[PDB]
Amino acid sequence: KNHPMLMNLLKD
Amino acid sequence: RPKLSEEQQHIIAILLDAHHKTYDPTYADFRDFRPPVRMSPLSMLPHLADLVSYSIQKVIGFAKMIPGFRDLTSDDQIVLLKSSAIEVIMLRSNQSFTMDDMSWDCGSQDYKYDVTDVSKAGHTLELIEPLIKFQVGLKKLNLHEEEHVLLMAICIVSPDRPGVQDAKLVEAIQDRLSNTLQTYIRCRHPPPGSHQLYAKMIQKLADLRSLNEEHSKQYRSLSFQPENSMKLTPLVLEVFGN
Ligand SMILES: CCC(CC)(c1ccc(OC[C@@H](O)CO)cc1)c1ccc(OC[C@H](O)C(C)(C)C)cc1
Repeated sequence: KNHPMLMNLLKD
Repeated sequence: RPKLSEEQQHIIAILLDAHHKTYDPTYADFRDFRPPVRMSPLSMLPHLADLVSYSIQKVIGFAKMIPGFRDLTSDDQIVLLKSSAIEVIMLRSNQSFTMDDMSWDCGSQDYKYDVTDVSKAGHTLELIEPLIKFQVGLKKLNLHEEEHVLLMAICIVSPDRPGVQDAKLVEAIQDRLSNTLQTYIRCRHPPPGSHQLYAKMIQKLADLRSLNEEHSKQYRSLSFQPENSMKLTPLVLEVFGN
């Protein structure tokens, strides 16, 4: 949606 | 008479440890990347794809730790990282780059990389030439580690990256970082090294925009063939494009 992997590595 | 405040010593202490936590000077994880091959139509693609992929993860880990970056929306976090990643990787690679023979020496001969290896990942001199040039002139600046982490953080938190929504927020974070770096050079970088140092650092950021553009172009050419694209990583494909 559309950057899952990057989003997950950014998460707190 | 400008001094380094408590907040600025804090910022520098944070970025140092952030860097220490995300850069391993023993290069120990390299043994997990698909192996290097030197005989070859793109024989370095799988090893360097893996190396870049890893590098992306560590750049994200450092970015998360930048004072104020966490305040950004997750959409601007994403935009800043997608557009800076290759740039920050070029800058952080400087730490292992050796003018001795214009190569990147990550511990051992297998992980010492030079112009022919980048060639074998599918890159041409259009990029490699100004890339070595960059490394050479960034190396000659002889940054204190403090200046190096701040240059990387300033690069990540750039207001003019395409797609930025809260540009004004990106600017206040970056300015707080510029200011820390300027004040730092003044107080801690002795002459003749300190001379125009800031302007020369800011100039390496402009050189980065150009390297970025040329990297992107050749990456788009590389990933034309779904056969090359097969040998990348999911993280590389997500971050660099598809
Ligand atoms: C080999 C030299 C260089 C220089 C920045 C490079 C050098 C060292 C790097 O990591 C070192 C630290 O991150 C480890 O802690 C990362 C990159 C590069 C790589 C790959 C590269 O291209 C690969 C190509 O873009 C593709 C398709 C594999 C992504 C270009 C340049």
